[PDB]
Amino acid sequence: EQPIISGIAFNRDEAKLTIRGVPDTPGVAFKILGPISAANVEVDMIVQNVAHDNTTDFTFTVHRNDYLNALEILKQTAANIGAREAIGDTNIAKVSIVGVGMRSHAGVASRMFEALAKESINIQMISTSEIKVSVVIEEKYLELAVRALHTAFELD
Amino acid sequence: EQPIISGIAFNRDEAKLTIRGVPDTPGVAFKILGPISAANVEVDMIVQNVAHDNTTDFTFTVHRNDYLNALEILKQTAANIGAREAIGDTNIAKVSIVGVGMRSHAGVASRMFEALAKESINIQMISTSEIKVSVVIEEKYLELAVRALHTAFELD
Amino acid sequence: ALIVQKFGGTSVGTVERIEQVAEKVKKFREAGDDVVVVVSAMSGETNRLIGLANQIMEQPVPRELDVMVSTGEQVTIALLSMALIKRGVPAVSYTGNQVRILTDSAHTKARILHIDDTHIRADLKAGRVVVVAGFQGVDGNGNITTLGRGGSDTTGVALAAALKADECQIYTDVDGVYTTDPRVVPQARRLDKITFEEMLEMASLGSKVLQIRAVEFAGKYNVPLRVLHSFQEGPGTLITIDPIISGIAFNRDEAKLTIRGVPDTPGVAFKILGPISAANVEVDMIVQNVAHDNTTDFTFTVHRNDYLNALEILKQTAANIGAREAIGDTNIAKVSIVGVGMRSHAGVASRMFEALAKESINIQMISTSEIKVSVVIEEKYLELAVRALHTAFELDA
Amino acid sequence: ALIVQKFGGTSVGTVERIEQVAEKVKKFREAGDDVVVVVSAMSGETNRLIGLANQIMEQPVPRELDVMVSTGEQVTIALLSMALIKRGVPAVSYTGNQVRILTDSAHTKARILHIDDTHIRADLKAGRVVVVAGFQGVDGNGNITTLGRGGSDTTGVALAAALKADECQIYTDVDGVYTTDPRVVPQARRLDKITFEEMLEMASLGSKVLQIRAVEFAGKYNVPLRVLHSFQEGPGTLITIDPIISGIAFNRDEAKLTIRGVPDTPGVAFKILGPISAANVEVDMIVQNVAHDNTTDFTFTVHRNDYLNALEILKQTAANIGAREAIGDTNIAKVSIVGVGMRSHAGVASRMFEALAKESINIQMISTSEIKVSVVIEEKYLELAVRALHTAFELDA
Ligand SMILES: N[C@@H](CCCC[NH3+])C(=O)O
Ligand SMILES: N[C@@H](CCCC[NH3+])C(=O)O
Ligand SMILES: C[C@@H](O)[C@H](N)C(=O)O
Ligand SMILES: C[C@@H](O)[C@H](N)C(=O)O
Ligand SMILES: C[C@@H](O)[C@H](N)C(=O)O
Ligand SMILES: C[C@@H](O)[C@H](N)C(=O)O
Repeated sequence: EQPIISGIAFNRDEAKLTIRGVPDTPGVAFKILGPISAANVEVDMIVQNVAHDNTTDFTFTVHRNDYLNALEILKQTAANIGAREAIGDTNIAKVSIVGVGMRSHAGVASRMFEALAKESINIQMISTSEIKVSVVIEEKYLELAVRALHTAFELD
Repeated sequence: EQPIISGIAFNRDEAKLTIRGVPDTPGVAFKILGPISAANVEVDMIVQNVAHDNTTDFTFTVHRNDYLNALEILKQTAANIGAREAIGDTNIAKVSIVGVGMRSHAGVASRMFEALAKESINIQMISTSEIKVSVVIEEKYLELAVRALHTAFELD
Repeated sequence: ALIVQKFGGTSVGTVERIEQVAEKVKKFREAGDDVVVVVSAMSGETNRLIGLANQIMEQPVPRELDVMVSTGEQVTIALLSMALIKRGVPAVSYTGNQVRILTDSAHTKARILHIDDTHIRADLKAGRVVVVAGFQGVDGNGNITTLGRGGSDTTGVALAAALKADECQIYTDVDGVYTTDPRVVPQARRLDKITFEEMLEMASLGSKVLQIRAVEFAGKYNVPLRVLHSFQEGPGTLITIDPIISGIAFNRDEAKLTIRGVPDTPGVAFKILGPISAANVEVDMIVQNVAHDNTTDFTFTVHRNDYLNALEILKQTAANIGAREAIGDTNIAKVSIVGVGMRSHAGVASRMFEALAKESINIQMISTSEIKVSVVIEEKYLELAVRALHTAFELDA
Repeated sequence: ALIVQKFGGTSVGTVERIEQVAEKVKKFREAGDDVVVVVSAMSGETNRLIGLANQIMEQPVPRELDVMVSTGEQVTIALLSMALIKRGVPAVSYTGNQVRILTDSAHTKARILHIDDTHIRADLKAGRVVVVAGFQGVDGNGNITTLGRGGSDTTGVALAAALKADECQIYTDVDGVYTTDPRVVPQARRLDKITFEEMLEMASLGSKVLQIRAVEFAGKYNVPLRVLHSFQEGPGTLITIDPIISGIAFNRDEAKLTIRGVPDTPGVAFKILGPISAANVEVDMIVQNVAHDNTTDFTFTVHRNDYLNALEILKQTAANIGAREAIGDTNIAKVSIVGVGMRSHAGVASRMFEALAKESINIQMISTSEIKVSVVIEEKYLELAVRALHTAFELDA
């Protein structure tokens, strides 16, 4: 209820796409996102964690209007490159803490995860930038999550 | 009245004694003032200007009660040491500017002599100290002189 | 128009230097501009005075230290006023307390609370150049204060906000902020304009000369910031708010920590990062992808100096919460593309991944922002990735 | 009681030196004394700052010069506050503006107009030692000002007057004020007490160490003044208000001018000295005896440097007002006895003339004050006259 931030931002118009068990070799990220880009679908969030036993998972987000289109291109790519599956979700929201301060990522992110945890909001994705910490949650909890974050932090 | 000074002092209880044409040789001031001191007569002002043709004049002031005693002692000394004459005056007053500032004798004295000259007050004696300029005048003019000095100067 | 200019210690390091500063300032005034100049102490005075105090005590008294160290700028403000008046341009010097730069009570680290525009505005309308002491102010009780490092920069930006200046000019050694580090890409070129948001996302441009806090302050108050080389070789870079990508940023001082098979439940993310924060370990990147069979992986990045501390802490957490393992790697580099317009264009990330794949560079991690894509790769590829992306995005010169 | 202490540049010349003054102050404060300390800039600082300004300009801007030179004392007040705190005695530094020493606008030569006692009184009642920067204040418009030479001495006495302190202590190299110059009389003794009036009358005992203006100020406000060696070898001398003669003073740098046969009419004295004052010749002695046959002589004394200027002015006047001649002599010395109680007793002047007569010294001129007798003698006799008088009056003691 004291930490300082510029604001809390969110986006309800987002759809999640994940291709799981993709081979961890150069050129794959381009094979996944190349055809999405070729279709002119805009991409917002992209998340990839470390490979384990030579496969990794690759997730990105698109505007809700492009979900079905991106899903089918990703599903066709998933079969082409031997990935395990391609899965999609439309019932998500992206909420972010902005104006974070570069040296302080560990503090504000600790508080944000704490605030979400008090309510029982499960975090599905986490991404970071120099001035932002971003979270992906189920869409229905958005209002509770924003209210929790407004209490947890101090707006500048 | 621009110049600053501490104040204007005057003494009305004074008598002037002068011995004239006294030989300008060491020990003569002691021969003149030695017996005066012996009679226990207190002295205030002592004024002697430079000798000319091996003689000088020597003036001093005493309290009015002691004038007659001092006058006769000086008259006997004048006869003893070959001086030209000894003369006394009772109708005089001493007026002084005090708080002068050692740096400014030229300025305060110029102004004091001017204020007295604008009235027709003739200055008969002038003597100086680090912090004082002193004048002797005919007693009848004391009031006029003091008012003139007050007008011409600025006090603290 | 009104302009605020700040001159660093080197710029005002010698009388000869100050005279030069005056000559330049003369040119702006001659052009119809009202000028407010912020100056720092001449070179060595701030360190010399601090050294004088530590000479007295090991932990010198903060309140008293401020009145010592603050004097340096006061010498400087007068000389430049004299060198300006000598050159025929009217000038007035201002103490921190004279303008009234009201501040905190935190003594060697005070923050600006309020700036009075009334006295300066009168001097400017009278046609005089206002020379303000940088890095000082006073608290509500009249005690002298110092701002801390980059204090002068802060003062200049704070003066620009309170005076609603047209822009604040920071004079330094560099000609501007470049497309990437010219030491790494010799074809890097100077930028004309970038947003506050872009400049903050390319942190490594942030350095000793321009303090990050200064960029931060101007953004809050929409203060146009210009960084230029002291002698006006060029226009410098204008940082304000409004080329597919602006620039390429990188960090070689990174180490990654991953905890695997973490139970996917609320509160677990707090358990992973909470103890890291308690230890004062700086964290840069945090990445978590979607869970599978109710477990996920959690990764974050720290400076190499703190790598093993963070790793032993994480191994403890992995034991506490029942995760599969905690593992770390120090042989990584972070490479990023930043630029607005990433938001309005498709395919920017595609092109970055293709250019890395042409060079046989494997991507280990991806993290994002609206205006940024960050990649973690094996450290050996850092310069090659930076060059690959630099030609690919047509920033070469 | 409340004591004000002033330490000059040599006393605070180094950190090591500053540390000792603090020990000195500690002793007083521990004795139950509230202490206000006024300090000067560290050695060489004031001259180093001025020279830095002359570097910029031939005639450096007075208002801006004030802003630069004033900083030197500001460094010193903090160091001594820090050096006091370390020793365990609480202290707060005060800039001139903080106490609120309001002044005049004559920038390099400002005069104190008013001192606020409220904030200092509060720090003293809180039990802290207040360290004030000497030699600075601010005018009614907020401009920084410097007192001019001897400014710190002035500041300490002004604080002593405004605070109604019990006494003001001036620390310097000398042990006190002596019976006469020890160089001339090795048997000179340190004085316990003299009045302000005696001290001013002995002008040569006033060196750059103790500005005469400072003594004047203390006199107007009955501020007891003590002059001591910085290391308290002794009680010093106390100068306050209230032994046959206190001391013997002399001046070798004199020249006598006499205009003879002047008409004894009102206004002639103005005619003689008016033009001297216009030329800015400083005059010491003025002596005129009673007229005879409506003419008298008029004599005055000037510094040897002004002699030829004064003589040629006088000759012109002698011509104008019809005098017989104007003559000058540079081969003279002035010797004085000063002492209160001279007023009370008869025969003090007798004893002075006898001592000169025992030595064959011819007295050429005599001038007087209630507490002083001055004689003008041949220059060669100066030291002998001083010694003879010093023993005659039993000052060898
Ligand atoms: N849509 C991306 C551009 C690159 C994506 C390639 N599929 C962006 O705005 O970052
Ligand atoms: N009153 C002393 C001194 C007089 C000369 C100076 N006022 C005396 O009669 O000896
Ligand atoms: C995993 C995927 O990112 C692959 N490493 C690539 O380089 O495209
Ligand atoms: C995995 C971790 O992020 C968990 N889902 C949480 O909400 O804290
Ligand atoms: C005249 C008197 O002054 C004499 N010259 C003396 O020396 O005593
Ligand atoms: C001689 C001179 O002093 C003249 N008596 C005057 O009053 O000015």
